[PDB]
Amino acid sequence: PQLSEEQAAVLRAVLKGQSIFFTGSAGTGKSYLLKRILGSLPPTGTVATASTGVAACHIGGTTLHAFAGIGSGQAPLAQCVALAQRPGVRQGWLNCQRLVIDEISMVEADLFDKLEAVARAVRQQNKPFGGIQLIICGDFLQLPPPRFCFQSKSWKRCVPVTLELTKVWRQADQTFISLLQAVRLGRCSDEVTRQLQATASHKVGRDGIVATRLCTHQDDVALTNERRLQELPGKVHRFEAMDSNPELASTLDAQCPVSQLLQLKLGAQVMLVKNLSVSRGLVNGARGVVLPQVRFLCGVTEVIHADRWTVQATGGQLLSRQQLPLQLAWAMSIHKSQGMTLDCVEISLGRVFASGQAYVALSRARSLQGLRVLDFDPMAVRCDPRVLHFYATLR
Ligand SMILES: Nc1ncnc2c1ncn2[C@@H]1O[C@H](COP(=O)(O)OP(=O)(O)O)[C@@H](O)[C@H]1O
Ligand code: ALF
Repeated sequence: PQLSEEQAAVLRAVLKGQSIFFTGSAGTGKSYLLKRILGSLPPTGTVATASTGVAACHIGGTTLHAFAGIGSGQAPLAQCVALAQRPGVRQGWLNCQRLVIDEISMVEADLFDKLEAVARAVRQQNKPFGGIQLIICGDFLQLPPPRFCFQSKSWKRCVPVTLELTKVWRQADQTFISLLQAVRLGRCSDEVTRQLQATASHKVGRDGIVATRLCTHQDDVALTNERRLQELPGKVHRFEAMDSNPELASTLDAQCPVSQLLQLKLGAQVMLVKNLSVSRGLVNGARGVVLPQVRFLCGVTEVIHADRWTVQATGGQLLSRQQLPLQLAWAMSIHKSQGMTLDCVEISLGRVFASGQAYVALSRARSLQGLRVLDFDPMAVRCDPRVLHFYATLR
């Protein structure tokens, strides 16, 4: 699939060597562009960062928290930069010349400046960002973190030239497309409440697949995913294989998407993966076992295997977990649901409020039939922060 003109504008400018921030509608094409950029930019200098576990596996690796070798905190630059200045953190900090980032919406502001001086102090250069080709990407109308990074003082002073993307590539029908922006900008008519309310009835989930529901908080999804599991009668089959070399919670927590324990039963809904398939990106599925041999849509069932999820712990050092790429569907968490293109989802709008959670949830659904909104979006669902002002001064 050839790139749009809007996209290829970004490609050439990063190839030029310029720090370039570009933003885009949910499904603008943003994160696919970095797939071409990372293929375009040359190993040895590129780091492939992001702000969640799930954002880094879509792209390359490393989750900012991890790569920087720090975890925000009230440690001034001093401890931070000294914590930045151990081996693995340094050696990796020094060699990079182009630092891609993704899902910048989530990174707090203070993290940026603290990350900022840290980048300079290690490299010793007093260029804007330690003189890194600093690529950035994300949409601030999706999930917040307060104080997004553009409020940070390093921002703009890093000299990023702001670019924009349009023509949403994920949803084909303009009727659905026009919907999200109405929600995105925080504007709800009935023709922004009734198209969906109408839909609530839908049946979603082709064959054996079920609607992967989305939730406001992480705990419900932990419970709701599992309650369904114990309910399903059959072989427990909870093999897992948390084969982590140390005994550290953080590696399987932040910096990778894994749970140490994968209680995969006989027929519960297994969703997501690690891409690396011509026909299977990150879609939900289930089937019989012999080695899960899981069937998702597309009608493609093959045998699934566990791999390596390399991580850099804080203060240097590398821990790695070796678990299966799959995770339990049934109810995906919404904050973990950025950077996702989900064919079939279902969400309850009514108690799910936060400058974005509305937008972010539905927008991750290709076509309207997949989206299984529930409780009427009686306005209030669509809340907004007035960050639109920043996108508004983008004359
Ligand atoms: N230039 C392009 N060529 C092919 N597919 C694209 C392009 N731009 C966007 N897409 C589609 O958009 C999806 C990725 O959406 P993306 O913009 O990365 O999500 P988000 O905007 O939420 O980060 C992919 O499935 C891909 O097929
Ligand atoms: F803006 Al995105 F996944 F990068 F919705």
